[PDB]
Amino acid sequence: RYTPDWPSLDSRPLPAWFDEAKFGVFIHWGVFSVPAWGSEWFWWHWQGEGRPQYQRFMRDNYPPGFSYADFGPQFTARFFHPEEWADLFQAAGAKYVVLTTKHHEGFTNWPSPVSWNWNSKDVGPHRDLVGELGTALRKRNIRYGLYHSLLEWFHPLYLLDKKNGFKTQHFVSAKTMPELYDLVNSYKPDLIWSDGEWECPDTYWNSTNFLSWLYNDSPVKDEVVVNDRWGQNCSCHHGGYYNCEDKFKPQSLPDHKWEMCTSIDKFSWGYRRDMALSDVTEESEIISELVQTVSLGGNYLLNIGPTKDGLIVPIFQERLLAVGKWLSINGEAIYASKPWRVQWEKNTTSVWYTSKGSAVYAIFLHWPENGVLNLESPITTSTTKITMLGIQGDLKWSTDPDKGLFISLPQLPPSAVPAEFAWTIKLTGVK
Amino acid sequence: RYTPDWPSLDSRPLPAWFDEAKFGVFIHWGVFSVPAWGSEWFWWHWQGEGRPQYQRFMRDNYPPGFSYADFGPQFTARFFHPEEWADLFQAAGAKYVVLTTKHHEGFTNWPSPVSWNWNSKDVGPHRDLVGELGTALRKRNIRYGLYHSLLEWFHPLYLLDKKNGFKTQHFVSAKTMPELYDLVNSYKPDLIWSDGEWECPDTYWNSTNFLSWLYNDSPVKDEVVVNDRWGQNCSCHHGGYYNCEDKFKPQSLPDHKWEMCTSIDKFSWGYRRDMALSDVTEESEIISELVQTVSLGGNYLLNIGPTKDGLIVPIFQERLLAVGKWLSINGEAIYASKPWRVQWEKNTTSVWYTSKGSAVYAIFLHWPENGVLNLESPITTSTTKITMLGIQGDLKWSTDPDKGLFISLPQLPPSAVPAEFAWTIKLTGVK
Amino acid sequence: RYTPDWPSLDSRPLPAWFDEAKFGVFIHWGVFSVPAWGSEWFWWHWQGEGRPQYQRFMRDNYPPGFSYADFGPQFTARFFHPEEWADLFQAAGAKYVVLTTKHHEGFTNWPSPVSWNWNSKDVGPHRDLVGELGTALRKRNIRYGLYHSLLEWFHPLYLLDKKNGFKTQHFVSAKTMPELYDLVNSYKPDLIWSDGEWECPDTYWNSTNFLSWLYNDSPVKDEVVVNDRWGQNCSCHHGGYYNCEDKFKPQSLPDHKWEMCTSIDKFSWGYRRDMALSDVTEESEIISELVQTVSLGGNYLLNIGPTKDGLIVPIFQERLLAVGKWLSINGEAIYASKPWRVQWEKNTTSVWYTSKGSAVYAIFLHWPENGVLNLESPITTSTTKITMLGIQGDLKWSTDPDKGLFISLPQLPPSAVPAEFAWTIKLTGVK
Amino acid sequence: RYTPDWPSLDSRPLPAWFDEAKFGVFIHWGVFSVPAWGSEWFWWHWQGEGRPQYQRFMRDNYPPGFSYADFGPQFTARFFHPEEWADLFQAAGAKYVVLTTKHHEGFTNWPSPVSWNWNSKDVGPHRDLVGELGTALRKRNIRYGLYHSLLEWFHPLYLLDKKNGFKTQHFVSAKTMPELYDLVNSYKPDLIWSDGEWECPDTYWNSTNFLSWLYNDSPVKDEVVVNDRWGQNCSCHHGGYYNCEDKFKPQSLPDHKWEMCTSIDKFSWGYRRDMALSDVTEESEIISELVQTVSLGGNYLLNIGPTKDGLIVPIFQERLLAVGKWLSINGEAIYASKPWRVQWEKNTTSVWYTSKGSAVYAIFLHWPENGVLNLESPITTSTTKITMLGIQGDLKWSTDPDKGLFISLPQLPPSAVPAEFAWTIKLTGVK
Ligand SMILES: *[C@@H]1O[C@H](CO)[C@@H](O)[C@H](O)[C@H]1NC(C)=O
Ligand SMILES: *[C@@H]1O[C@H](CO)[C@@H](O)[C@H](O)[C@H]1NC(C)=O
Ligand SMILES: *[C@@H]1O[C@H](CO)[C@@H](O)[C@H](O)[C@H]1NC(C)=O
Ligand SMILES: *[C@@H]1O[C@H](CO)[C@@H](O)[C@H](O)[C@H]1NC(C)=O
Repeated sequence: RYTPDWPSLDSRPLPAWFDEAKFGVFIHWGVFSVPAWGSEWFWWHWQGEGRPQYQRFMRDNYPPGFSYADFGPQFTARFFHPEEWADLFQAAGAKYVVLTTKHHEGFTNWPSPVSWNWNSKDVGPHRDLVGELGTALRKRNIRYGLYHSLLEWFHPLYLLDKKNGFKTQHFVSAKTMPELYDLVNSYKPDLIWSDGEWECPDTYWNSTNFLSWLYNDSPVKDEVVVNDRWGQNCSCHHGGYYNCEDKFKPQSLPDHKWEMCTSIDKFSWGYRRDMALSDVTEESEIISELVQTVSLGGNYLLNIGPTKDGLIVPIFQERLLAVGKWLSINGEAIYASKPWRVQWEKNTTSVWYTSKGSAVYAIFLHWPENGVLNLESPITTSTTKITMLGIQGDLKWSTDPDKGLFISLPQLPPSAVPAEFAWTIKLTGVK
Repeated sequence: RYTPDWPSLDSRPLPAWFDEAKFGVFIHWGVFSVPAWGSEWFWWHWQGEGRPQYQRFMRDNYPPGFSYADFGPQFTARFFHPEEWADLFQAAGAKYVVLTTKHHEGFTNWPSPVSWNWNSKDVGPHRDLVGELGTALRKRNIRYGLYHSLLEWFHPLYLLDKKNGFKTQHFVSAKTMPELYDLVNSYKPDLIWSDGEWECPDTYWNSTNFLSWLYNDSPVKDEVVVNDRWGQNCSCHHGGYYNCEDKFKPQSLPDHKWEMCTSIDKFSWGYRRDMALSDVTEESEIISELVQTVSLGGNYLLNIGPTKDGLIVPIFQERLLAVGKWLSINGEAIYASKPWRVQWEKNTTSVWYTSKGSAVYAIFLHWPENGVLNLESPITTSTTKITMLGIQGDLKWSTDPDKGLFISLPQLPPSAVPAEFAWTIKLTGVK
Repeated sequence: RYTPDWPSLDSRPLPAWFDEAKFGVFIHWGVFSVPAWGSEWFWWHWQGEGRPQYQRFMRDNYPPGFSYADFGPQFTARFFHPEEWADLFQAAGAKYVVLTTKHHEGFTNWPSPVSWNWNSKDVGPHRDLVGELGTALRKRNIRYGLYHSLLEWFHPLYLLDKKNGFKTQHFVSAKTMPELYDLVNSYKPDLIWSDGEWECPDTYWNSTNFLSWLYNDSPVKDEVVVNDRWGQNCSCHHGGYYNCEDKFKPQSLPDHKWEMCTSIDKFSWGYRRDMALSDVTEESEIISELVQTVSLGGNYLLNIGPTKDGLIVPIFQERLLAVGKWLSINGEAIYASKPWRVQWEKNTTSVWYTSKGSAVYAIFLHWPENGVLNLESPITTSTTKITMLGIQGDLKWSTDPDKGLFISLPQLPPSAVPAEFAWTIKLTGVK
Repeated sequence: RYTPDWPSLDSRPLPAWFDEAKFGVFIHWGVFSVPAWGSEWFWWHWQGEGRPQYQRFMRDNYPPGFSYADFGPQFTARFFHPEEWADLFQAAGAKYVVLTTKHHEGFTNWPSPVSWNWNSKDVGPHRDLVGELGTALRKRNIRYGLYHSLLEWFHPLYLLDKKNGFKTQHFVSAKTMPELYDLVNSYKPDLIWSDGEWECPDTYWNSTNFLSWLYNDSPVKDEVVVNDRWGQNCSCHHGGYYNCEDKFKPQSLPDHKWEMCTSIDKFSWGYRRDMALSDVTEESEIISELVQTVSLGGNYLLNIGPTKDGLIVPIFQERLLAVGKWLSINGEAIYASKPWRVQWEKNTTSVWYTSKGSAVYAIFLHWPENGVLNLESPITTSTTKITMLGIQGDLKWSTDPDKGLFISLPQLPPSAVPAEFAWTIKLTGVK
């Protein structure tokens, strides 16, 4: 039992599935995919701020007087195949998939009763995208997360509440709470990814009451996790796990379960038609951030943006499949692992540490030129074995008294290494 | 002061402007003008009943999966000129203009806060049609009426209330009452034309409370009139004036102020692109219904349907201008008139009676072949004068003792009569 | 046998069907119906001259960079019913119908082999409009005329010929002659209405050779008529009949068969969406021009403009049906008639004269106030009878020695006259 | 001087630029990019053969009656930046770029006088794509090739010629020859890539006369090359160089200059919106085919398909940039090289031979596991040096008397090799 206050809500232990999942896939999909230009913040940058480049794009691409709601019918999504998406996510090694159900534009990706003619069923796809994706993911035993944005940029009731100093709660009682309850009662989410909370306190958003209901009387009360974006000054302070800031890259080990959210497109979470090759994050950088995040006790949430036709572009597929290929070899050092006592060597070639049971995994991203890996932190016992995940056969190792351990790496010819950018050394019987 | 009950509300006397206005113009305009096929009931006939002809039209005219909300962006209304509309309505002799602010499709023709992205400001015209038309009409001193449909066919909250036996009032508190209050507080209507009430009792619609507020604390509390469509079994029983049934044609004189609503297009209140010439009501039939309605103490509300571009087609303009030309001659027998003691001769060639002050007007629609008009009802005094509105000069008349009065009509050559289908005889000093 | 020179071609007698037809209907239909703004000269006024109003219309109604060819796919014509058109034309009293097969825009309304992807079959309607209309008209025994514009404003080959001083004939051999031969060999026209000839001499257009082929070896060599627009300085000088100038209104009787072409819309031959009621020619003015044209030995060609959906608007239907109603009464004074020796009274109330056999018809457009019609021209014999077409029964008439004939008109009550704007007096046994 | 016959035309020596260019980029771009489904043969597969899948796609994606020409206005190409394209092609190492000016659909990508309203200037892009791309490529000193398809699937004149047994030449004189002359006189192509010739003999296509004019009196008569697709049975028999069959992979060394044309998308030369990652040719396979083609004395033409918006998708950019990165290291073994006397080792790990001057390059695609490369073919002299292109420093080598040469490869650690899939050994002073 939990009471509608933060000290009680924060005492709820997180279900173990989230910490054992490690890797997840983020999907930013909505009406902003129709312009597919700039970012998913298109509407705010165009009308909220009146940026000249967005106005020029609107002038040169659409008739005068074109409004954002006119994008609604053009969100056809006629090539949407949730089974293909789920197969790709399974091949990528993802253990959970978080889909944006409603972004700051206010367009719900499910038939919301309080979003009539501004949802995916009434206009655009004419489908229940949330339900179809959830069915496809549940058939493959992949955990489901629903991203929900609390605020809406131009919703009249939210604007009225903002004018009133957020003393009234017309928007919260009309749209926010009914939509959250509908999203929880149906589709039975495993994860809730809240957003759009930087403008109002948690008292206005009714976050504590909804969280108490979710933890007490909801159909998913047991195996559900939420992030920290439930109001002003609530980020990285209150909630299940801490997203804190976007693309969070902590230096030291945090004392709370956290998650890193990053996008393959470095300049937009939503799809961009004119994405350059230099705007796509490299597979070496993606695997590197994942290794650092898992080593520091965090979850890795990689974002892709589907097109307005419901397609995932081949470059995103290539990145995801490379991540999955790397994971098919090095998963036992990632999935259901916990941080070690050091988590990285401060004197070697970028070595990070994970631990599972009695096994210690050293994931290194740079192959030493001289062919011997130096590991100062591990303490060798008489039953120490080096494995080099992906290669059958033990490795030669010498324990220097004054210096650290020295592991003789297998000198493999080109086009024979198991992975291409990061390698894992497994140590058994090491303190 | 009025209480929220029908006996108190019905005791409010109607302001005299409505009874003195006589002639009004009805405007059915909305998203249904985009298909412009069948009727303004397109959405219900297509999805509510699944009529094969509407499905065939959708198949042959639009891509598969096309939804009604996809019509929203196509309601461009780029040729809308409210000043031209108001000038035409003034030329037609109309004293009040009633515009549909929101029909059963739920699309509001003003920026309604509770109709986000389903209003004329957010999608389609990108204008405030109600406000622009009201400004244009007020500049010309024409009374303004707002048509509001209580029900919406496919609104999720209305469907939920219908499923619950109309015991809940989610739709009323979410959409209906806020929209009515917004429509009254802004645009300050002179008339409220309610509709969409045949499915629910007046208790569900909160009609008595809204009417008490309108009559007590509203900005238009003095000079406002409402019709009788405020709930089930409320038509022709409760309200300001009685529309009763559409195209109401009573035989005897009603004891309550009433209004006849008729459409120039006999098969649709909304605009139809494939309107035939045989579907357009003739000017002789329009003038005839107006004369009968005014004689029987009623108001005449003639309906036109603008195109999705905001244009009134030349045939509707021709009908309205013919009605205005007839009124420029015979207005003093219509405007600010009251029914006489007979209201029609039961033995002559379709003669109807109006009265203003001491003057009695006999409007006849059939020119007698023999050239003498027989009037049994009037009682002639020694100061009796026959005028024949539109022609200067008295008329010869003989009072038969056993029979009635015989008026010698002016034998005019062709292309010399003032009007073309109905003529007015003015009698002064007649009991 | 005829030689390719004007003196030989002009000696061909016209088939009698054209002179006996009298009344015809002109149809201007094409891609210019899609903008439906300004006139059928939209493309030239917009790009040829760069008029600011057309550029403003393009800016406010279509995305930037929109070209005229982009109008092609929008010419859907999905409500085109040629049987309905032919029934309306039969009801209007039309004896021939002339349809624009290709205007100055170059868009052919039939599958022209030399107009690939710029014809009605390839884009837009996806139909053979010329063939369908011809089939519908031939089923009702209505004569068929094909309007063909020689020039095209922006065709590259025509522009090249114009640059070369019209010394080359690339456009004529590539487009003009093959299209004329295809239009004659198929659809077997009864009439050819040439246009677009004011820029080049008849030598450039190969007019004499095509006309010699048409009169010698064509499938319609016997019953075919052509107008006078076959080159520079060819109008009203060379050809079958003389259109001379548009809306030609001669004062005296011409010595050659001529035709008056006029449009119901006074400011456009093509359809205009924003047509005003004041822009529509009145039925009194239409009947008046027809009476004057037939009296002076001419044919009357009335023009209508269908919408881009293939619909004839109700106002055009009303005008045509009024003309047909007038003709159902006064046809025997029009069809297969010839001009008399006077053709109009120079001292009476606008009386025009036709003659058929021994019968002389006096069509008057103004009803005399005193009720007696004065006719100075006719010479009365002892077997003279006045008929007053539309009314059974002879008329009283007195022959003044010094003055002319005086006919006592029937004093009809209102709503009893046969026609409404023009009346015909039939005289038998009159010199 | 050359005469219009094949023995004279085939005797013309090819300019050296084509043989020294080696690597080129093919661009398939046109109206077929608008559907972006199936292949660039969309129109023929949909209407020519009536394949059920294409009909289903048309039914589910476009309104009924939609025609291929209706795709024309949708070819907006609003993100076309030829400078970016040329920069990418320069970065990819391409020495010539061949753009499709007109495919079998008949849509010309330049303002063709004989393709009015079916060209890129009149509809769609409203630009001269050929001219803009040519300007961008010429600024960077990249050779320009124009792909021209002789036949058009549904052009009426071509169909008429086919019906007549190709005895008439209406299509050739109306469209083919004028378009070829316009494409040569303007844009001054360096290469002509003919296609669409498998249906008619070279006599019908007038190929010999056009080629004699091109080689004698054209502005590009000196430095111009053409392929072998100039008529029936002309492929791989007549012309400048031999494309023979698409994706030609000869086993032995041909005796004539040839070119391999291959597409990154294995199932379409045109862009496909639903391209899968498995449909994209791998960079290892692309580099492998290029090495085999250059070794066997051929040119490598890699094809990409831009979107209807004028964009090259990031996966195509990645492939091209990987090819360019490989070439920045191994270019001196490719550019301006000639085949050696062996061209491949028949007993080693896929070694191919090129030669430049006195230097012999052995390009191997498989790294030997034991680290020593065996080369039987080369004959070692006392001044023999092994270089291993990309690595500074000679290599140890031992000449076995009975066996071949054995080169000690540099044992490089992972993430230190110059290339990733193919390596080049340079031998100096070797017979
Ligand atoms: C907040 O939640 C409480 C408890 O569930 C509820 O009673 C109240 O209606 C909610 N307030 C708003 C503004 O929705
Ligand atoms: C009905 O009106 C009353 C009195 O104004 C108000 O208190 C109540 O909220 C209304 N009920 C609904 C369902 O809107
Ligand atoms: C003109 O007609 C003549 C005679 O039919 C024909 O020989 C010639 O080809 C035509 N000229 C052009 C320019 O079409
Ligand atoms: C073929 O080329 C010859 C020589 O240039 C030319 O005279 C002839 O017109 C051409 N034939 C066709 C069918 O274009």
